[PDB]
Amino acid sequence: RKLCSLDNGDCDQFCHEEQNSVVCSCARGYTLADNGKACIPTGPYPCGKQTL
Amino acid sequence: IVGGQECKDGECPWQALLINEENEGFCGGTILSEFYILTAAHCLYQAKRFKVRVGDRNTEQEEAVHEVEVVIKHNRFTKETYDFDIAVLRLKTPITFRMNVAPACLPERDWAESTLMTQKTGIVSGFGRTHEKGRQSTRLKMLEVPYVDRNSCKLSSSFIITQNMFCAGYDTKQEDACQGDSGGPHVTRFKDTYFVTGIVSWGEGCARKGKYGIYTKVTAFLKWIDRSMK
Ligand SMILES: C[C@@H](c1ccc(N2CC[C@H](NS(=O)(=O)/C=C/c3ccc(Cl)s3)C2=O)c(F)c1)N(C)C
Repeated sequence: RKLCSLDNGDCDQFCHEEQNSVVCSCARGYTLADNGKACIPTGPYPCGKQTL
Repeated sequence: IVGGQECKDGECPWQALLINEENEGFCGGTILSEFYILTAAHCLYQAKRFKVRVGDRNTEQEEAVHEVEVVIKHNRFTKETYDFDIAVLRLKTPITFRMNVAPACLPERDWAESTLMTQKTGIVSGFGRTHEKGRQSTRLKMLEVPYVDRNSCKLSSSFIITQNMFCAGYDTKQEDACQGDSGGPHVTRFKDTYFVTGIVSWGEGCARKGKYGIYTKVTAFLKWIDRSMK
């Protein structure tokens, strides 16, 4: 396994392979982090998070 | 839900409940954003007029009631086979997110198929029956359900499993969704984020041996859902 097939290409959420290199993205309400892999919530109550 | 565990504080915040004129739950839905609920099309036939309740875990102790402004049903749904069993509800007033009220994420199609639907399990939830012949549950419940190989699922089914559907649950172990859970959330967890992956659709009873729960395959309607919202 390579790129996206390897641990989601290290992405927090969406992993796509473009030009044979991982590109990560995030659902709406998240911003891709500086490292280009992690997803950061813009507000309170981002989608898909349990509210504990 | 038959089997499974109770949803604890803030564990199933995207759960929506469809209530008839008598404040009785008949179907679930999934919160997609402040104005939009996802549910099953077949649910739209089980009541003349209805409202949407969110933030509720115990239907006895007080939660926020929302009214429906627009009901957007998939034109190709047929009561005959339950294909295209999907609808989106736009509300009159925006949902206020808070503890226990929050939206589930919508994934991208390719990633969802290769990464979400290939996980071992998903989670279905709702206020439906705890036994096939029982009454509606007053507590919100959740249940971890394994993805079922597509081949096995078809072989197990007395009816046709189209490409807009998938199977989840257990061959014999007695846990399944059930009456009242329809329209509700099937979500799949990835690194602590939950994505909508299914809509509780139908089953040959509840928890019956050699049968599975049948869900509307959300990945097949992603664009439709986006268009429904925009
Ligand atoms: C699609 C197919 C079909 C087969 C069985 C059903 N049935 C028979 C009874 C059953 N009703 S129910 O208990 O409310 C739903 C139970 C579920 C178990 C697991 C689910 Cl996921 S949904 C149900 O949905 C159906 F509605 C539709 N066709 C005959 C219309």
